[PDB]
Amino acid sequence: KVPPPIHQFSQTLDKTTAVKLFKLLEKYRPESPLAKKLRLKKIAEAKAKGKDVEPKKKPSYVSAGTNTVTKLIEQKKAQLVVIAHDVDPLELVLFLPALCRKMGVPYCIVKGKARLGRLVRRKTCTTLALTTVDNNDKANFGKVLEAVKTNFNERHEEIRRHWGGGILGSKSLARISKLERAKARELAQKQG
Amino acid sequence: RPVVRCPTIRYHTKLRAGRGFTLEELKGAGIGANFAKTIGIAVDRRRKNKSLESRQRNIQRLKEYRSKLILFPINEKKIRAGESSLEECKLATQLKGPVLPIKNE
Amino acid sequence: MASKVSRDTLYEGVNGLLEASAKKKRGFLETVELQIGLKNYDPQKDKRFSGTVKLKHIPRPKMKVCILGDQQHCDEAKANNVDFMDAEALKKLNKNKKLVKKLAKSYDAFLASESLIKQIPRLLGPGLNKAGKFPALLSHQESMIGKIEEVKSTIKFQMKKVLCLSVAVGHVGMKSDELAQNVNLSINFLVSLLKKNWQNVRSLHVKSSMGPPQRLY
Amino acid sequence: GAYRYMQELYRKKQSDVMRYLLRIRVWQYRQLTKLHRSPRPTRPDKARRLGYRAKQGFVIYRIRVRRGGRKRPVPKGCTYGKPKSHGVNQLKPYRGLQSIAEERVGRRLGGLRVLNSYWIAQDASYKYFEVILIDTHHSAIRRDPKINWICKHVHKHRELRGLTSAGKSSRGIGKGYRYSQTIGGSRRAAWKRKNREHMHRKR
Amino acid sequence: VGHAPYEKRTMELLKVSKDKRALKFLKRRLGTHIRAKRKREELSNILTQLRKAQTH
RNA sequence: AAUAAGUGGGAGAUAUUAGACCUCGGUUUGGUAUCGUCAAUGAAAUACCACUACUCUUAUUGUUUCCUUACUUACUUGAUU
RNA sequence: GGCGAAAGCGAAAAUUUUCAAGUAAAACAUAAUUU
RNA sequence: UUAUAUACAACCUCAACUCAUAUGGGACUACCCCCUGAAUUUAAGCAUAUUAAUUAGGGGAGGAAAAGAAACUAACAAGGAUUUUCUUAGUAGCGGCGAGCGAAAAGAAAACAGUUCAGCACUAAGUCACUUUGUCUAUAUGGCAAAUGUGAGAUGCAGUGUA
Repeated sequence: KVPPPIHQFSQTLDKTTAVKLFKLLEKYRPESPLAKKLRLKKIAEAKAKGKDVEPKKKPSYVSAGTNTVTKLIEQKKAQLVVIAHDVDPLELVLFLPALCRKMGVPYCIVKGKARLGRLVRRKTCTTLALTTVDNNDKANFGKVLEAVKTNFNERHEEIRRHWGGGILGSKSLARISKLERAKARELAQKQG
Repeated sequence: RPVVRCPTIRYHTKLRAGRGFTLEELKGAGIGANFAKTIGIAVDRRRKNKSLESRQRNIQRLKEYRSKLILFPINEKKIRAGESSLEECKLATQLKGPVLPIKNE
Repeated sequence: MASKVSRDTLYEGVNGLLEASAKKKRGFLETVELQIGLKNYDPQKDKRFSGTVKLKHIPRPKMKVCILGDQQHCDEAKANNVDFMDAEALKKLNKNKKLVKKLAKSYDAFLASESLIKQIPRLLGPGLNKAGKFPALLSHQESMIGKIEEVKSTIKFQMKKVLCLSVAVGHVGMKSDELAQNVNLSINFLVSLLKKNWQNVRSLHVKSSMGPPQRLY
Repeated sequence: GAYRYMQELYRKKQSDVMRYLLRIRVWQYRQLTKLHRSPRPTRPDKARRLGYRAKQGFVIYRIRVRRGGRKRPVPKGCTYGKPKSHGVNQLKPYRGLQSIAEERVGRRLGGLRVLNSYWIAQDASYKYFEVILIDTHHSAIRRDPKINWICKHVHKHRELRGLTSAGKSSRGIGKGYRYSQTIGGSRRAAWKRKNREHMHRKR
Repeated sequence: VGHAPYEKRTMELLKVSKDKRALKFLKRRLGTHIRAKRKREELSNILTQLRKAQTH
């Protein structure tokens, strides 16, 4: 019996909609490093003589790092939070979904703690909370956030109330089911 | 070394030689903390001196100094030092005398 | 098994007194009957639940008092329309009846003269402990200033030996903005007569003469 | 910041959350030996709060000690001399386990210093701490001068000489008058200081 | 995190169940008579937030 | 009126009815009413209306040196390459 | 593997990823093998 | 992708290497540091006291070591980091109230040097280290860029900010 803040992991939103969640994230990788380098070396030669302040357009992507994220949740600038579940220990991510009902912001959980770190060029990442509200991905934004509502955020009001968990398993359960299968074979002739 | 007035009823008289220097006195006396530190004050940031005349007691003792303090220039344009540079120690003092009096009781 | 017009368990704050004026579901007059669920307030000792609260609005208690006067009760009492008698109704208050549709114990609270005290347990005493309307000496009985306050809603409550309470204080047919200053001053006038009070009771009970008991915090 | 939350949840031990996250974690933590290296500090944030960053490479070593008293090594019927000196089966050691659990790194590991420590869990047959070692001559650590302090020669092996967390606290160190000896330097270098007679040049 | 079970075991005790010994059950527990009085009333702060918000 | 838990408020409530008004019940007015506040007179003035709670009673999530029984993954005990 | 404040242990260390010697060998931990 | 039926890609715990590249047990000990803690002796005997928080005690350092920037004092007309000396003082209490033990702020003297970590907001990892190729030289486990070649690094690096 793991206490019913778990299972907040790992009932995790079947992967047919989850692959669409990553398709927003394909546009919101933080920075390619040469593209980071080609952006900052243009400061060195062009905008050192250009004296322009407009054409940067700091592109909004999804933020990483746990110590980044829990500012962005509490300052109410975040839009969607993805936290991993294959995680250590729990204390970086245990209390974190509980914030989201009290802070109203829709969140979600994902399978696979490496896949958030596959694209961000780090190793393992565990904390990706989204801020982007742009019109190019505003169309597919609304339908996926309605899906995580009842699965994660409206589920969040009854998830602690219903979990015993920790089934016995499994060969002993066969012997557990053996006697009731035995005694039902006997119960057919008692009242008969 | 500014401090006065040794603790208990054994002493309502004497005054030990100055380990405190009362940060909260200093803003009421024209300083200027870290500038006074490389002057040399023994500026120490932990004493919270409780009495107004003991606040005043070092205040005059501050202004006893800082005037005979001869202000050697840093950029040697000497526009902002700003007491003097013509009172340079070869011209004026070069004393290096020890005793540093504590008003002698 | 509680009622809607008389709440029992649900404890409101300061804004939950506005609907208590709706207890007038009748059309006739109903006298509100206070009661308290008391703890460790034993009546057989000197703790006698007997006094007077001074409700600054008039809830019109139907007050008739025989004013026993010996040159001190009715001299300044013409400002409050006293009966102006010479303390001679005591000779007919017991052992006989006055007239048709009248009893011999026909009041709620009684006043006595200061020099007419030893008669009060002897000739009228044994006929009034059977009524329980016995006037005491601590129930605002001096009749120097106790005349203008007589129509200004004076009550007298006698403590029962079965641990109950039902005495007339006023009514509920008027506005609850009157009752905002009625209960919040009468119970503040109840802290001073009760003893050792910091937190010894959990709630108040308030009941009308034809209604179920409501409960306030 | 998440860390001030996750310390605030670290304290609330006697839960069903932390205890039955200790309960899985504790007898996970025993089929491994008395020593094995790990990559990652189980508490991160109390591997933080301890003078700690995470460059290459601030290693973490699990360690157990045997959770008990200490019995005095004399064979089978105890000490000679005096009845001030009989009693064994309840005698108690002095240095706490949180400074024994860094000697039992510093000599088995011949290569590294010792920085701080923090407990994790406790059950009846071990208490069992972590050790935040520091590398000494990774050619990074010379040019990392906010933690340059520990690789002067006089700070190495700070498990014996008692200047870790607990080994500081073990010898009775502070000021003032709950500590008034020990004051003469270390601890009982008091009790060679004050008995030191000064037969003057000129009395 | 739920409750630390002495607070919960006394949460039953501060319902009606003999507050005085329940208070001394904390000073037996924690226990210093300066520290226990804060941990006494902390339970009632939970209990005064869950007298009518405790419905559903 | 007994048999008023008791004891005090109360010095008539409530119900009914048509009328008044409302879309209407109803409240009110007056008539009537098992009793009664009143009288019947004593230990409580019984109508009207009670906080309380037990003789206890049906039911609920009770901590229990609780007892007894299964469970097994913690742990203890071996076996085999 | 273990325990001891450490030195070291009046010790059938039989538990210690592979704690295999390996073997002319084959993909796809070379095969049953070696405590 | 796990009827225990295949790949690939990560991750996670985790190996093996006559790999690369480098750090450590040891000697001494007077002084110093954390350790373990005995005894004749004194009480006219002895058992708690004492020898003593002591000789072996051994594991650790150095030209310093530990302490040190108070979770202190004192209670006053206040003081103010740590260490040693004079005195506090053979006084306060601990004591088979036996023998005997035993400090201390406060007073004056040398010297004087104050400040980084953790953690809100600090607000584009802006970080750090190898590698190779050159700059620059030098008996440097070296200074400048670069390929942005790795990897470390968000499970958080940096700057500003601390009883």
